[PDB]
Amino acid sequence: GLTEEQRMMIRELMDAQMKTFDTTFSHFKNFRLPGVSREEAAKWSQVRKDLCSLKVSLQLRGEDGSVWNYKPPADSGGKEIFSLLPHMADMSTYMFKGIISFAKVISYFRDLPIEDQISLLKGAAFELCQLRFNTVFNAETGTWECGRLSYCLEDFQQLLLEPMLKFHYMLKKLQLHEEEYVLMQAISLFSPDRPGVLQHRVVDQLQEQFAITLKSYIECNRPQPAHRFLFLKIMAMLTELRSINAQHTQRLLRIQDIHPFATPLMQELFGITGS
Amino acid sequence: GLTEEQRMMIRELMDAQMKTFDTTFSHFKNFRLPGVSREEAAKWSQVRKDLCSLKVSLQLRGEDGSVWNYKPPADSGGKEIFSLLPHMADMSTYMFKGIISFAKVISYFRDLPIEDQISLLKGAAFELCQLRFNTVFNAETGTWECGRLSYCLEDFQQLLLEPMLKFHYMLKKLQLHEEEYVLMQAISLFSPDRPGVLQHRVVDQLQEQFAITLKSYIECNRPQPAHRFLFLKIMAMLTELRSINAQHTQRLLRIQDIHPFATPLMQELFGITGS
Repeated sequence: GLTEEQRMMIRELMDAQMKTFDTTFSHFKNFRLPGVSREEAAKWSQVRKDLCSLKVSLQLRGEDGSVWNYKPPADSGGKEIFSLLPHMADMSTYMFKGIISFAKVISYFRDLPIEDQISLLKGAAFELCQLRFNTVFNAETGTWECGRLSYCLEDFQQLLLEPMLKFHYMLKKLQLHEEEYVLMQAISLFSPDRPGVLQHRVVDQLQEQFAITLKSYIECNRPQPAHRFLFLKIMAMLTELRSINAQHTQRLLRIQDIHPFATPLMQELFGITGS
Repeated sequence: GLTEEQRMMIRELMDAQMKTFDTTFSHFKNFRLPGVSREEAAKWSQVRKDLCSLKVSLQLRGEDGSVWNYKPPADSGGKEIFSLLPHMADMSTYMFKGIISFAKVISYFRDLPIEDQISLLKGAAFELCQLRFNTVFNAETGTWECGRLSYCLEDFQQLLLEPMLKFHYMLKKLQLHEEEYVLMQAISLFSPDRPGVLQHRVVDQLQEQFAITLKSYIECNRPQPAHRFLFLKIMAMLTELRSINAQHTQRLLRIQDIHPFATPLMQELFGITGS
């Protein structure tokens, strides 16, 4: 079974998740909404391809019972493709704060040197955000249900070609427990190979314990023949999520280069100096 | 056939309509939108009944191709029933300006004394607004198509019980010409019996000429057995519209009494002194 140290480990992660994950998105407010050469040319063609990869409609359920719903414009070769960026930036900023709060609560993260905490956060923040959003993703309707907010994917099997969307569908299919999600966040956060990490003899030993715990958890609570190699499937997903993380980092920097949108917190995380 | 003076008459009304009716609602902007005792008690019960009589959903077509759509809240015994009032006030204010511009262009209206112009406008502005909105009303879908804006009625035959809605459906059924609409506006505007009218020996003779012209127009351009007594049907509608005008005046004053919403122009037209 799980050792004591492993039980303590899961308990603290679950506790950090409980304190820092606003699953109802109640405190996400004041967000913005869509209003009512040769080198540069190739930049826009790539930027355009970057944005049309994930098109979502947007719904606001009001506390009174009212419903606002937004349908995005079609690509007509203009700046209409940038309409949902300020809102998306506000949502990700809100999520980043939750992730940062998640890390700071954890003892294994507190005891790390401050320069490594920042390095680890910069490298895994996006990955932890995606892991948290998978928990509220509805694979039956292709919708991220975020409290009063919904993000429904726009119209089939060709949508599953986008690596980000394929990841959410495949991860949802595994039907993970809350403990297994928060362990994935831990393993991703304590990746010893983010750019700038110093105490990576320490971080690597920490990450190995989180993986061992996850493997031990599955073996104790999942005897079904449908959950064989589940641990290895999860670890393969984390590797894919890291790939997706690198893909999106380049996407954002290209978009930001021709059409600024990143919030101060986003700039800090993605190393933008503002100069 | 039509006399010369009658031809001149229709020409000037059509010209005034062409200049002051923004049928595409292009210049209607900066409007507000729904956000994201024993005596008083009976006041609210009446006010609540006044508001639920005409419930509409609201659509914004963006110039980029985007679509915002708003579903109103259900009546839950709170101030949620006042959500669409600021927007409605901005639309009616925009319409009133069009009607005022319509009147000032007309020579028969210019030559009236200034104290009678105000009196006539205060008494007929709402009626002329309704006449203009009937021209953009879609009876097949129960929707007022106002350029990039739509106002669709909320879900049957019981909706036809509301006098305002019954008026729009019945007037639309007559399939009037543009000339016949603008003549209805004239007859309504030059009603000699608005409160405060002085030169009503003059206004009455003016109104009679507009009616005679309308009757003459129909007899010259509508020989079909389906348009028999059409003139009399129209005149009966104008009488009903006057009734509806009085009904809505009381509605507004009750709502305004417990929940202020009227714009400065609306206050001026409905005699509110701001004191």
